[PDB]
Amino acid sequence: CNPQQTRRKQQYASIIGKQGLSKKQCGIFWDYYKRKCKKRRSTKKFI
Amino acid sequence: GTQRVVQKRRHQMRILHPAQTAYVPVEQRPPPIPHSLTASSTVKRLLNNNTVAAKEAAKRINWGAYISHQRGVRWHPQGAWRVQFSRRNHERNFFVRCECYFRVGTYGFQMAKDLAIRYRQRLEKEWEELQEQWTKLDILEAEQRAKYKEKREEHLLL
Amino acid sequence: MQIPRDVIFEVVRGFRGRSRNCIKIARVRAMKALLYSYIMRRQRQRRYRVFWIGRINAAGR
Amino acid sequence: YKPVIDWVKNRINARMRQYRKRSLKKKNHSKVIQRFKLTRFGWQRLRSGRNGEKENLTHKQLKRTMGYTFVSRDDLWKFRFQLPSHILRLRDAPINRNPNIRKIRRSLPSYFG
Amino acid sequence: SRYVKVYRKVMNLQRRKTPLPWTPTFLEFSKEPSVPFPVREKLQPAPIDLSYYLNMEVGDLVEVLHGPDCGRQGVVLSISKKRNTVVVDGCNMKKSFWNPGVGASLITQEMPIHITNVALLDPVVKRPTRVKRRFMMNGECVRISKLSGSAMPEPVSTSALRQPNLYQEYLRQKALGPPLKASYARPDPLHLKILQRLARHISWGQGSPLPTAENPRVNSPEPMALRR
RNA sequence: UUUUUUUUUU
RNA sequence: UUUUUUUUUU
RNA sequence: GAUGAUUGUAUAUUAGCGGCUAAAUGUCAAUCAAACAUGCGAAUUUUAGGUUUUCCAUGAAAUCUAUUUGGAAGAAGAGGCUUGAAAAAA
RNA sequence: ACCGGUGGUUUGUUAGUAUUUAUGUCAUCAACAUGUCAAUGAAAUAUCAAUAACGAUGAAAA
RNA sequence: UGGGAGCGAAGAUAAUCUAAUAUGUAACUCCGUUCAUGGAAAUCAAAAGAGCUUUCACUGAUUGUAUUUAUGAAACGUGAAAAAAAAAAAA
RNA sequence: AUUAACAUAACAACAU
RNA sequence: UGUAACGGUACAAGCUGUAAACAAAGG
RNA sequence: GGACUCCUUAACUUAAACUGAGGAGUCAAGUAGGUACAAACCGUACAAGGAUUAAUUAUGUCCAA
RNA sequence: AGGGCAUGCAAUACCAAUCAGAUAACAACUGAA
RNA sequence: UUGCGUACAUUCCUUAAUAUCUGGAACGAUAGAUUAUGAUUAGGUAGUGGAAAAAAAAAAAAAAAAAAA
RNA sequence: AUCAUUGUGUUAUGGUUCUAUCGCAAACCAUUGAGA
RNA sequence: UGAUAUAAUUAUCGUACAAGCACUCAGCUAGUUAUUGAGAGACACUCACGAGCCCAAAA
RNA sequence: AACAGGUGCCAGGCCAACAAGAAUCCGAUCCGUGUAUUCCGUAC
Repeated sequence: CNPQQTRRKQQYASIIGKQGLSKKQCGIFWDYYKRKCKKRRSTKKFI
Repeated sequence: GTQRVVQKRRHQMRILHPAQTAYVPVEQRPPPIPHSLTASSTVKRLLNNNTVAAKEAAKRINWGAYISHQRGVRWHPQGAWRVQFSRRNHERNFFVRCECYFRVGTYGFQMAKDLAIRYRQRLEKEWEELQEQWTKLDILEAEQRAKYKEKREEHLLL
Repeated sequence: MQIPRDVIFEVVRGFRGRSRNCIKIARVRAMKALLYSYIMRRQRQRRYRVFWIGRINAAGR
Repeated sequence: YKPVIDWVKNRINARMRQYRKRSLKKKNHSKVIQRFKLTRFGWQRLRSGRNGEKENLTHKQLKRTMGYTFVSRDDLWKFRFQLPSHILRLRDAPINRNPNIRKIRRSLPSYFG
Repeated sequence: SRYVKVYRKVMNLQRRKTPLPWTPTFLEFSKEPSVPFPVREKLQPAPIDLSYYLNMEVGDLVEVLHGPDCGRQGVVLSISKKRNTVVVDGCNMKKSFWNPGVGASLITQEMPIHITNVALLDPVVKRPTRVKRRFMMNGECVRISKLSGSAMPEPVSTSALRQPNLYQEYLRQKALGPPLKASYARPDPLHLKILQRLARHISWGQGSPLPTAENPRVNSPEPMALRR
């Protein structure tokens, strides 16, 4: 309930919209970014 | 469980009921009185007052003059004829909203009416014409596109 | 609450020590800073009309 | 040394709590309902002084005291909570400001619209 | 008290083997998810096979320490390592049921007993003691008691201890259903064979008419043509 | 009348 | 199993 | 004060609904007219502190009965709000 | 269908986790001290050469 | 372990106070949980009839106890799950 | 390795 | 069963029990 | 269960910003202007918002203006 | 489990009225768990 | 005698209206592009009402889209 | 756009919370071995 | 250099002002919930069926 | 949900004794399980 959350959200938002990001690059958001990418890749799956 | 009892009224050993009317078939329905008339005070008081003077004045009042046999033309409490013509077009990016007013104090009660009628009649035709031109425009565009595609294929063949 | 936090800092640009950086102090400072301009922009007119009248009288005399 | 929480106990108590919570029923007063009558028309009650001295009273006053009277609308609020089981739905007169339905409309040539 | 009901209800969940089987129907949804799961602790001492460590073999002589059978000797019939339990003949009989076979109307069976509730008797001393394994120079294994220091006898042959399990038979019979009707139970192969013959004609007939006395013939089966 | 439970051959 | 069920009807 | 209700010492007794008291409400683990520790016995308050983003619409009272009637509007009832309008040429 | 051996699922991707001890008090009693078993680096079985400079390995260093 | 047995006060509500609720609740001692508890009618019903014991739903927050504040899974009855009178004179 | 409060330094200024 | 002390190990929040980190070859 | 002012009036020392009544405005919940300096008095075509424009109001017209 | 495995946790309860201790000659001698 | 200073325009430009009555019971409609002389308007404590936002997580709809490549 | 100079603006350094699992059945399902 | 301007918050009839808290920053922190309630002249949303609506616990 | 582990970070076709591409193009340094296209195994 604070300034810290705004910084984290701004940081997150700045990296979310990209591709080919490394684990060392992502940081604390690595899990989130991996889930996002896997979610995205769902549309390309056919019978 | 629980019981939900409704309230009732008694009068002369009879259960009071709200007012209700039957259905009267009519071959032809006459036009209604414009609602805009109610927006003034002279008629508002007339309506809000249930008295013999009001009922007598009502009779005298000529209601038939305010009726307009033309779509888009209406009476306004300002003492004018309002002309309405609204249309949208996202494809061609064209939006029109006519808000023309014909004042009585300038021309007259009948003159204004006539003029308004004329204006709406004009606008209709105008719109029609514009649409008809847009169709040919579209066609032309299509043709140009096809020719450009053929020219593009020519370069690949070369 | 009255004013966004992001704008306070901006408004308090160039002020003295602790008042350019302190949210607490900055708030109270900025409030008055905006209030004064708000108030004065409405009265700016007669202060110029009197100057025009004085110059015209001077000229005329 | 670290504080260890009793998850077993806490969850056990919470399940009980929830179960109990979502099992409730209504409650009604006894004395209250013992002194009231519900009818299609409304609540009914007796008049005071029934059991009292009625020496200095005329026939007209006696007759009325011996009778019944409806509960005032100001007191209905109490019942809402006191007697949840028993509900009386008030029905007031219609409120329609439509000029079309007015007697004045008959003199007019047509209807507003 | 106004909390007993709820208390019991809650407690029941512990014993409940959630989730349970539930067949589907037309416009019907399951409720198993809404059932809270039991509470259990993970960090605990690992299990152990006391049977292995106690040097207790099937067919050995044991004596009951506690329970109704304060002093009673018997022979071990079965050992369960996972439950850490033993079955001793002529002891702890509580499971009764209807006779599934010839005999009386009711039959009982022995129940398992905790390994901890029993002990190995001394050969000579005939008292509870301990037994230890010892290996010879030749690799021969010998079981020696503590008290007397004597060698233990060999176990009883399984052929002698083999007995029928009527409780299992009763459960198997119950699983099927109630007894069959006398009328229905009667065999009828003569008509059963005719019905079986008609079944093949109905199934593998491909809609072909049945044979007749005047036309004793039937259309042959048609193969599966390939998509040319 | 507008329906339905597949093994024959441990 | 709970609630509701016109006071009008040539 | 110091030949006497002198001083001093190992190990011991009296436990709070209490004991001690050559009698002070003096003392019992350095603010005892009723000690300290723990509590799923899960602490009560007509007094009093705090109560977190914006914009817009509408817009109070300090009056009455009752409460053995109070005062720094406690509780209950009544009263007070969206009703109307306000557009015109012989 | 008991009993022995092997494998998988759920509990549980959505929930959480505690074992050693410095300090207070006569005692009861209370208590979450101090990042990680840890230079860094994917790899140290890449940390070479040395006197200043230029040199070696490494994506990045003195 | 809000299970069972003995004993068992107060803060709190009733805007102070008695009964009453809290609650037969908290502390203390004991049994140690479906291989348990319970139990196969000198019962219930009334003019019919049900047929050991035990769990759930409805009847029903109805009847009753209280009153200034509450408390109350009541009895008959219906639906459903599970179904159990006795192995038996001895060899 | 790490935000703010806090601590130091460099550059930038002339109608004075 | 669960734990505390002493000793050894590299004196250690591990392992271990003076036989204190192993017997694997019985003709 | 109300603070100032206007008219009437009870009490008091025709005293006190007291205590208490009848009916109008303002504040309370009102901005900016005037009254020299701190709610209550005068005025307002009375503060959605922005800009370098015109006006009879309390009231002013020797200097601070 | 081939082998070995100091010491302490006060132990006749794999049984038997109660009341201290390596569990008490009668009686004195008492009891809500 | 005739004078003059002065506070407040929705003249100009840009927004807003949710307890049934502002024209609007109009027009348009494949889901509304904001009315140009349009009437009343928009100070507010207590209390009441409407609406727009709060970077996140889940969902088995992230390629039928001009030109260029 | 008032540094007259003790101020302000930019940038840099310093300070600064600290998360790498050593784990995962007693329930359910499938399969297999001896003997009824 | 010219003109102009009484930190903020709560209570209160009273901007009451020489009354109460706060040096500053970081983290945490105060209207949670209808298998049981509802439209009662100070304000009460919406869907389905219709003289008919719902169906409890087993499953 | 092919979270079954590892291989430098997101692997059905690579290590893991039993099926299946050192597959092609793109990539700042810089490996790269990453984007686009396509083949194959499966009673995993």
